[PDB]
This record gives sequence, structure tokens and C-alpha cells, in this order.
Amino acid sequence: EARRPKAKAVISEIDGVVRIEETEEKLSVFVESEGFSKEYKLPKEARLLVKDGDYVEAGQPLTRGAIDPHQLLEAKGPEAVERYLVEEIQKVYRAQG
Repeated sequence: EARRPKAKAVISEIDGVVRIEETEEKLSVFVESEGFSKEYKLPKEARLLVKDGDYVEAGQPLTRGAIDPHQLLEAKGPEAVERYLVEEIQKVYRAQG
């Protein structure tokens, strides 16, 4: 159905490189680009997938979880989401043999 999940992971809108900022009542991540960049707020115990300073593709999950296939489609293009969709279905079926 292409629903945007509840446990939605937050992907990156553009190319860039990250820098964590873990203060008490906020844990924000910046994916900075050679021009300008955006800031991604999220609850603190959220589980990262970016070692600070690493290099991210546009649409590459920063948090973990499921990916809104729409946020993906707009970010990385059809074969990109065509990819996610096929593999993600399969992981369920494999799991049951």
C-alpha cells in the first residue's frame, strides 16, 4: 500500500556530511553541504546510523527503522525506491522460508 510507517526513519534530503549535537533536552543532527544545509531534530534515544563526520547520499537513512518510500522516491528517484520496495517485501518472506 506504500503507507508511511509509524516507526519512520528520517532520511537525508541532499548530499552532505553530518555532525552530531547531543545536548540535554535536544539531540539535533546537521547534514552540512558545500553550500547550505538543514537540521534534523529527533528524540534523544533515537538510534543513529551516521558516525559523525561521515558522508551520506541523499535518501540514506540517518536514523534506523523503515523508510517512507515517498520521502525516498522524491529524494533518490524511482529505481532507488523500486529497489527498497522489492527487497523489503522479500525480507518478510525469507524470514518465514
